Amino acid sequence: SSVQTAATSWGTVPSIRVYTANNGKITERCWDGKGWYTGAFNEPGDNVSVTSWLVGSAIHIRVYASTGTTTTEWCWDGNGWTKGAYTATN
Ligand SMILES: OC[C@@]1(O)OC[C@@H](O)[C@@H](O)[C@@H]1O
Ligand SMILES: OC[C@@]1(O)OC[C@@H](O)[C@@H](O)[C@@H]1O
Repeated sequence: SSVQTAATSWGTVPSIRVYTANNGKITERCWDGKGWYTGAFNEPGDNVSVTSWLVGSAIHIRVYASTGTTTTEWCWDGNGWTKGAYTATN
């Protein structure tokens, strides 16, 4: 019933991203040190997890969005959210 969240952060400022699954939709709130704002991520799902890593100064984010038994990976690599190659054990 309650919304479900996932969070990641990078750097020392820091940057933070919080993903919320609410009524089948996952949205994103962002912090880079100057206030919270709404990010570009919008994808369907009831459950969400996230991980991220830096390559130098560039952030890479992977969001795992689940509905039923299907998990979709979404990828941020600097230029829009793209569907990743992740598949389950099937
Ligand atoms: O600067 C904000 C932004 O580009 O940061 C990287 C990702 O979190 C995006 O969804 C988000 O819109
Ligand atoms: O560049 C995207 C990608 O190759 O990044 C590593 C993994 O997240 C993969 O599933 C994904 O397709």
